[PDB]
Amino acid sequence: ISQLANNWYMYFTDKRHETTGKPKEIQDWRMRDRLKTVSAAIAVCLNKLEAWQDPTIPPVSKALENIGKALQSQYETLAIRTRCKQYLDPSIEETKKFCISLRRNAKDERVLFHYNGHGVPKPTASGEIWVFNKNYTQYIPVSLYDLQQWLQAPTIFVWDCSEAGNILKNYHKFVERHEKEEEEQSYEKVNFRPYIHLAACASKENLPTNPMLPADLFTCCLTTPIEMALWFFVLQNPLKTKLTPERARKLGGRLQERRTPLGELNWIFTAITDTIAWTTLPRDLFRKFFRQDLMVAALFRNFLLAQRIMPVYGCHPQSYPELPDTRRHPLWEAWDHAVDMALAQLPMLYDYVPSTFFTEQLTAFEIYLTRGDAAAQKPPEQLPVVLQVLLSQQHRLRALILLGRFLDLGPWAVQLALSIGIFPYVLKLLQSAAQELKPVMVFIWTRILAVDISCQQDLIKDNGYTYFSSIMRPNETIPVVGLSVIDEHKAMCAFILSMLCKGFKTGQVVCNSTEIMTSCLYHTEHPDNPLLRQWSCLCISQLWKDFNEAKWRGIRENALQKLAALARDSCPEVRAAMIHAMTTFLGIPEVTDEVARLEEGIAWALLEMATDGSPIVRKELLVFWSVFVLRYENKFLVAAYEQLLEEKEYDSLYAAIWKHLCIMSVDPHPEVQRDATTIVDYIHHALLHSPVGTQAQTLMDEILRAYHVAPEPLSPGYQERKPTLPLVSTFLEWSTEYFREPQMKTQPQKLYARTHRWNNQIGLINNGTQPSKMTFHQFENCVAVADDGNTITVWDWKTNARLSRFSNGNPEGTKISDLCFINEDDQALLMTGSSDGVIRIYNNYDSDERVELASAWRALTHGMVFEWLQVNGRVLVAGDERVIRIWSAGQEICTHEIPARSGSCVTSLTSDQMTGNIFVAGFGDGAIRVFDSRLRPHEAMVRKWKDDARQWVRSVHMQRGGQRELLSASRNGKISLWDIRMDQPLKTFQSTKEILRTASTHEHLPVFAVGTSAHMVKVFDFDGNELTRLEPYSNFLQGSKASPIATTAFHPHRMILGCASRGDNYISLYSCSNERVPN
Repeated sequence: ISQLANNWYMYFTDKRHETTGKPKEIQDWRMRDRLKTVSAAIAVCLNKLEAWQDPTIPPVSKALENIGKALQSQYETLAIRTRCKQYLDPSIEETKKFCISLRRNAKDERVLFHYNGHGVPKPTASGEIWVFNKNYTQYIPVSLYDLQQWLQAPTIFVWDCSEAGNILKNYHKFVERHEKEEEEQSYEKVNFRPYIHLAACASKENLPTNPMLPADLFTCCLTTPIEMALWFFVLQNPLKTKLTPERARKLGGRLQERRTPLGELNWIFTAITDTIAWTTLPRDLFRKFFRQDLMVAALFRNFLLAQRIMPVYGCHPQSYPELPDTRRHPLWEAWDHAVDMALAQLPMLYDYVPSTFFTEQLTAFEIYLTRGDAAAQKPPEQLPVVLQVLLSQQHRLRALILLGRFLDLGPWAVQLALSIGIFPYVLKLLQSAAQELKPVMVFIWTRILAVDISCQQDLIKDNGYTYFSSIMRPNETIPVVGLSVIDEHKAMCAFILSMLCKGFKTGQVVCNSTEIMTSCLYHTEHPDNPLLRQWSCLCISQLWKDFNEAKWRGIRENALQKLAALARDSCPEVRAAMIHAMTTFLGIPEVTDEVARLEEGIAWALLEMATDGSPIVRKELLVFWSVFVLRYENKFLVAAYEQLLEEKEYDSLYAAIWKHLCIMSVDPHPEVQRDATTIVDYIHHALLHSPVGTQAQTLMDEILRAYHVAPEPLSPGYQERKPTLPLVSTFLEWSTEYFREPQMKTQPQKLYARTHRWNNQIGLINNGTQPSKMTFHQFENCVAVADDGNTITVWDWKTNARLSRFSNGNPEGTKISDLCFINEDDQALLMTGSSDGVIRIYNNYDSDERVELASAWRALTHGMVFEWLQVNGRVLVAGDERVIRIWSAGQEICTHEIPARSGSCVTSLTSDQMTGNIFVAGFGDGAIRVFDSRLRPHEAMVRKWKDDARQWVRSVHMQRGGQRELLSASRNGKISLWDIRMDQPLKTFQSTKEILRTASTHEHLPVFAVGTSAHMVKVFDFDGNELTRLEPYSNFLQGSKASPIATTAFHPHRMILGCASRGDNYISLYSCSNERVPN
């Protein structure tokens, strides 16, 4: 009962049964417009402090030189690519010279023009700005038109002057002149198109004046933001620190070392400003300005600080792409905190104490995931901070885990992460030696590749293949760390590598240099991970798809044999994957004797698999044979002709393949039938157009020499065409969906019925045609009714609803042998066995138009009876063959095949529904045989009983659930009750003198019934005595022998009994009334 309490699954509700092929894709995210800012001109004009330098020092020209060099270094530290020149009190001639020079040196690339107008007068409310004159005496203006003719194509403008706003106003018209001007002309235009402005003041404001403030304030913001922010903080919070603003500036550390107070502050600043922008403006602008170029983004980021600081002291800065004001974004408070604490730690010779900002922010991200709008795909606020953290040796682990959880949400989150800029970080981390990361890295990369396979390129170039191959090696044990809920550890590596080789020959080559193939082959052989086996086969399939050196490598490691081992694997998805590996292998162009020998061996090995129960697998087999038939078309034409001639009078392998192709052109699953027919039809249309007109003749020669009533349902997603053969395989595209879907988240009552009289007609149902068989749902109030021929009706015996009517799809002249409800707990489905040997199972039995066909397979090869074990996940099928087959609904393969000894047929079966182990079959010669599944075949025979009268066994029931009670009715009427151990029947008594058509047994109540040959059903107790005799309403008179009872069916729990006679199609329902039995 430990096994019994562990193995009790449900058996036809997997992705491979609610679909069979992929249903229904990313939006652009990478950075194409990659253009650098190459060079910078820093024009200062002067003659409050500047550039952290005191002017007015007795070497005044030396101070004016230092103000230049300071600005040069300050700009160089923002975007070290840009080369920067400073120009000190320039003459207008000099300015035109360098501007034209700048635009020549940076042909087509962005350029920075900085302007410091402290010593000259304010720009006029025209385009003109002021310079010095040659001789360094007078102030000359410079109109924008001339400047634009110097600084033509992409440019950034920095204006540290008063009334800068006017410069922005009248710049647009001066452009439109040039634009039309340059449009007037046959030569190449001058573009003027991409210009960007950053100004300190608005139209009419004035740069501030008071001391405790430098003159170059906006320059301070945009070129030394951390020092300026520390300074500004000491001004605004002097009661938090007893420091000079001059001293905060000189905070110990280094800007590009996050480990020092200053560097940490810089990093926190970057995170805060980045998220501020991410929040307050749309993705378009965010990506175009804060992600395109280092210099541009640096200045916009620092311009957010400018937006915060400048209006404290008057003017409000402007910017050509106009950004919202951003002044009071709440994150600034965090900044102040992070600043305060850092300043609080300014001793000197002790360990520095990092600001908690980052772990606090990641915790905010965690909560964002755990609830709320994350399900509604509102973008997280923290994401840029998480990206920032990925650097931190300290916090990167939690950041990565949270990122993984974010990406698990679905494809949209991968899209979002990619566009914010996750990609380079997760490429860089592939270099880290830390084994903590490896599993998180694997998960992240699978979720990325599953939604944008172009990354396969970068991964191959940045040596990712070695990272994941090393993780997948057979002896490699990876440390589980964190909330690594995912147990599918290496199989993800297999999937990653498969995607590295999908398309992408260069990936196929690189990976064939490595040990990948060998590891995949190893995982095929050794047990316990089905996903790993699957994706190892898929990896092989993609590893050699059109790469000959890889196919030869596989042969060198006998890949083909190791793959053919899996022909009978536990898991159908593995079987399909293996078939797809073989189908890709087919193709070696030099068709040597060796090569066709190998491919014939393949086809031989897979020939076995034509019988397995999984339509997924048979569909892949037909794909493989599509390809294989095209390869050897000649052999198949000869075999197809052969079979025609051998049907008229009515090379070995190819005949068997053709035979199974024809068989599968009737496979009951519609998709399998469709594929198999199209193959056969292609070969026939090639045999006619072959140099054999004999064909058309022989084909025509052979041609000359209560059914189909309701709609038959079809497998989910079935298409409809209006044949080009080589068949498209959907199995990889389907298999890779897994990594786009989330993966982390009553004794007294017995004696009532033993006494009372079953005469109470609870209901009467008018079926379509005369019922053959029926069965009752354990819990739901519905009854399934199989007609004569191919029809099924599902009624609600309370309210007589007719929940559904659909046709079982039997061929004409074949009836339905039994019905089972399976998975009666939580997802009920309907089984049907057809005399022709096919089992079908239906997914939404209780709804019309919503009814699907989950699976369907031919259970008997060359009617039938079948018993369903839910405990065991088993279908025992016996028929006119000398074998009782046992199919595992778990594997969809015929797990066992026991031989029944009798040359006579098997007429019915049962087993105990709780151990699921031993079953009993009645036979046509009167015999009854009990077998145990556990044993050897040929020793499974455990007990033979043999009717002396040698009379057909109508039925045999083991009502487990109720009691250890085994009952067998005979055609003549003797009803024996056996103990499986002992030699003799416990009891045995006649039920009717006339012929016994039906014999039901109730599962819990100790009562059974028999339908007699003359329109009567007698309901007996297990001790012989009859609890009632009954005649179900019919048009044929009293005991008219022209309507023998066709079926008798107990409800499993309720005290109900159902009857249907032959002539009528009325299903009568009875239950106990208040009379007793005289007894």
